Amino acid sequence: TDFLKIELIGRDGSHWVLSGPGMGQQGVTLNPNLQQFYDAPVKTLYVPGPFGEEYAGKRVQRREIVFSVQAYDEDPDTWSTVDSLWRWAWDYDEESELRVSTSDGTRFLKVRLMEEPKPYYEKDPHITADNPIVMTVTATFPYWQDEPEELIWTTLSTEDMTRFPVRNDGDVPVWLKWTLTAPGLWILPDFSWGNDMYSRGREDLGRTVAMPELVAGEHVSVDSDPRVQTLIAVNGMPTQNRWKGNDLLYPLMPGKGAEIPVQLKNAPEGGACKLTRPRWYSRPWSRPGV
Amino acid sequence: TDFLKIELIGRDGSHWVLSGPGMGQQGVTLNPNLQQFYDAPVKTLYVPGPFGEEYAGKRVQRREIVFSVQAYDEDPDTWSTVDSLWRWAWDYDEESELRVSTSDGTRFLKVRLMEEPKPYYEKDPHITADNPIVMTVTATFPYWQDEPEELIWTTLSTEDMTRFPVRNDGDVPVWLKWTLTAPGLWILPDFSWGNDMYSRGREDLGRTVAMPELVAGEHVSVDSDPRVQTLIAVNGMPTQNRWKGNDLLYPLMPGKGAEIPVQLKNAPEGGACKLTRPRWYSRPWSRPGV
Amino acid sequence: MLSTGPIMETLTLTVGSAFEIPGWKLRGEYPAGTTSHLVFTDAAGGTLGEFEGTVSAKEIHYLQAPDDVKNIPHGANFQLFVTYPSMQPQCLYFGTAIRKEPRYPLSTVVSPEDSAVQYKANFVGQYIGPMWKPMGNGWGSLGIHTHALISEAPSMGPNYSLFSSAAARWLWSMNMDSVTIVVRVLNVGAGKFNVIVCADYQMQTYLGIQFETGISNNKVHVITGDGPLNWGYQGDAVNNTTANGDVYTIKYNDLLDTISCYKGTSLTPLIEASGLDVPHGEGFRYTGLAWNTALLSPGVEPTAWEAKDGV
Amino acid sequence: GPNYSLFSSAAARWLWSMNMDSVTIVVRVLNVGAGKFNVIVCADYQMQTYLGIQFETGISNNKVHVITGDGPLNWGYQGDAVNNTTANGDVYTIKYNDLLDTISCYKGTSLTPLIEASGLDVPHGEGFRYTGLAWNTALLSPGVEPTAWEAKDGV
Amino acid sequence: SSGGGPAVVNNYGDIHTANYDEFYKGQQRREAQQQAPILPVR
Amino acid sequence: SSGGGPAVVNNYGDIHTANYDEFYKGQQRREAQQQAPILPVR
Repeated sequence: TDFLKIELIGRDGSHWVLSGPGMGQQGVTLNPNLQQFYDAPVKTLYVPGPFGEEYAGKRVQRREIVFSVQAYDEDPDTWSTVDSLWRWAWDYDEESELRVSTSDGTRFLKVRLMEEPKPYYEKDPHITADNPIVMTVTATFPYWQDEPEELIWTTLSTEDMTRFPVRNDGDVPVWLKWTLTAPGLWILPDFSWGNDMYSRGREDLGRTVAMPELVAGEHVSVDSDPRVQTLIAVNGMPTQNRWKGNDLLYPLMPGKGAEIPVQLKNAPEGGACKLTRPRWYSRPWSRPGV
Repeated sequence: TDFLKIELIGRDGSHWVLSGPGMGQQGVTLNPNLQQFYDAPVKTLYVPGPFGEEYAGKRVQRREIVFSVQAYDEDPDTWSTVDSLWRWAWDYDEESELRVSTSDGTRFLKVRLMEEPKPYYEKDPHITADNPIVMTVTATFPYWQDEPEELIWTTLSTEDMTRFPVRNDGDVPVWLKWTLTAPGLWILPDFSWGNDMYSRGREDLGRTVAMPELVAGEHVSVDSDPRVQTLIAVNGMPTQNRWKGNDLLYPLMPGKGAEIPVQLKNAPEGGACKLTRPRWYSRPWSRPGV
Repeated sequence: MLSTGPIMETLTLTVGSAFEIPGWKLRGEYPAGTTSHLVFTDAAGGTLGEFEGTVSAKEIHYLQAPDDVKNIPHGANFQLFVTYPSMQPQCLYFGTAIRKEPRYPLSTVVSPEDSAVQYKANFVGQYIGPMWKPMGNGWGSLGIHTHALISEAPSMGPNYSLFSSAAARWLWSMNMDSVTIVVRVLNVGAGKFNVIVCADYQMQTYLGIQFETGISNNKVHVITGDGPLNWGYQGDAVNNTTANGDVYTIKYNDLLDTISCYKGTSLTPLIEASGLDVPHGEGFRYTGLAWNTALLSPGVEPTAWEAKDGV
Repeated sequence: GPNYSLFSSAAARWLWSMNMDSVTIVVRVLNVGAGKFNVIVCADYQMQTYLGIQFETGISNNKVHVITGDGPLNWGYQGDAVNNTTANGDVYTIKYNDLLDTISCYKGTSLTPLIEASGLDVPHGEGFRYTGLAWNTALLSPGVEPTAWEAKDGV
Repeated sequence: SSGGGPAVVNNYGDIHTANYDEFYKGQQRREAQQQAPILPVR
Repeated sequence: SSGGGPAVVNNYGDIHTANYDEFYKGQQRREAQQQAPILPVR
């Protein structure tokens, strides 16, 4: 249909249109009955309680998409070329993009081969030159993504301050990344946005964390994502040792946003701050919510 | 049918009529074969005995409701809007209301997503614009409930007494809630109602327990249900710390009712009390039980 | 089913649209003088609407202006009665009114960020409480002093068993940049007492009014933050002799960018400063107090503290 | 202000409503010409009946009035007029106090009421808690207009 | 659907796929956590 | 044929027929082999 378009960007940069307008132009179409494709798999925890069991939280699970494609062509030789190209588009170690475009925009999913593909029918594939490949791909990051938003603030002053406009339009919290130049002392916002997972949802409404003083050449990447270390110095110096136990604890809660304040002090040559805000969704398409 | 109406009030405040008069106006109808919807799941316990096994008691279990809805519209774009709104009407962390209205009144169940919804058919849903969403919701509190019955008694005397008419017309025992002003010493009833759970059924027929002497500004809520702490002050004072291990032990058993007495002493201003009696039921509809 | 009964039905309402029930839906045979009325009530039974139908020979027609139904909420329960001449009313339909219209949740709901706050503290219980976070000298740096020798209420100050200076940050933040602080204070010795507004999370930068008292140093300063225990004087000082039980109002007006202090019930600022280079906005709405004395005895300390959004 | 390309007098209402009768409105304004600027308190959902404080800037009418509204763009005056000159960046605080049934306007930092009125006959309570602004100019150029506006519930 | 298949096998608990090796190792780890600090250094 | 039946149940491992008493006795025997020669004779 023209309302929904599905593409694959392979690990080698190949572009395939599996469904929607222009489907099958590269020889591969998408078969029905694809699972764990729309909603992000979330498991809920329950603990014993007075009236049965009590809700104890949720955990999101990695996506396991089992889907079939059909590689077709008129002649067996060119069909074999198409099938080989489709196989070359995938890998186990490196991920490839699965992009869904609808009236709500384009959202992609990084998927990798979970196991070996199951190709062809029971007979010789060159007989039909039109054969199905069963793909069991997995999404380690289970959220459909849009391109993250990047904001740059450069100042020539020794001490300055800026307001970064930030807003989570998705249905899941997101973790911000900062790229801070050196030298200089930065103060970054760690607003709770009312999130109360450290029992400080109201106490940390306007929380700001002061990064350790940066010496020349110690440009830092400050990522709030739990998957990566918060402070990473580009030159390898241990900069988290001068941080005295302080950390960025809170993500950007859905439906929340403001002009978060970023402060720079003691910067003999100014400074540059880059804010990257991811745009994560649990569905390939959804209307905006607020 | 006009004998039964089923509505959903989502976590966002949206209102849907799945079944009954006016069903499908918002685009979503209720498919047949919904399970664990009527009777509260209860498992009984048995110990070994000379004649096989002996009854040991019962425990009520949380509801694991599995039901399908059908989202429909004439055009795929409006269908997409309807599907997105239906998805927005649900969550894992917070519960949406599910109301059933019959000649017995309206009873609501609070339900949350137990796992990710399973939407659409094998092919893309824009072909049909009429697709089913299978939903596995859960009720942590498994009893259907109505709006609780509330009574208020205020006084100006230093010492006073009152009688509250109370009657459980439902299927299951209910736990009373009290709101008591301060200052003043309250004596609240904890009648056994003949319940032999502690082997004190008629020893505790007229049991009354004295709350600790409340200081000025320390208005308390005394909720007898086991889900929540019994005594909680509104000024944050640790009231139950002054209660020497006393507690309210007995729910209002079904079919039981009386004029329970409330006593107030040492109240220079003269305080007020409020009694809340929940109306819990094990079934969406049932004739009143004497 | 021996007796006649109503049919559970539903009504549809829309904002800006005329509520109308077509005649062919309310069909039947109606003699002359028959009257139909529709009653809308709420969860408590209170009648929130009543309308009269246009009963004809064979149809009943309802048509009301949108302003007549704009007050009827979704979930309000209706009851439609028909009344034949020389007879009691007979309910034909009953049910619920659903609203088929765009839904505006943000109009009805009010976010916690969009709410003026008002905080109060009196220290009469002789305990610090969980709402004050010590600053500068760490945990346990605050204390309560009774002042039982004079007829005065307890006041908060530094823990003079360990420190001679301290700060306290009110645990929660304000929701507006403009803020009003009202402090009833006692002057029992020499010292400096700072009322701090527009503070950050760690009270590194803030505006403040400093009341300094001493042998010959009774004055009021406007200070900026250099840390919870350090400050910088802005502008000139104003002489002010603080007495026991004196009430001072520190108002910061954001649109005027002006922090002023009024003594007692004076309509003119005792002190005033404008255009200070201090960050303002989200993350810069915490408030607090600070004390600094040369000797290990109370100086100027607040018996009563109050804060409110806006000026 | 008004879009002077096709309009001269224009009124605006805040989308949301106050939750209590008493209210405070802090407005920072500019005087780039001659005209009238009304801060509107206790209005209905159509701004038919309301209290207001009107700042008039002109050659001979550099004044402030207390106004009672008859429609969003038509109003009448109550009481005298207090002389007042408005400069760029002037901050005015219009407080309606329900306990005293009074409407007052203060200028700058001083707490003395620049203008005051009491006992005015307007409805209050639910449905009359809407605030707003109004601009009325004879010419097609900006007069006195707000650069900053803030509302707080209660006084 | 769920009632009467793998979804009730999950209620049954460790009837289908479940190994003894990690269960024994976990029991040993719990006992080691309990007893290791109080075991003498000699 | 093999994939999807008992031939993959074998890959699953000890999901179907597998006994607890024999596994426990084997673990006890391994521990006894480990610890018996170092236990004292007293």
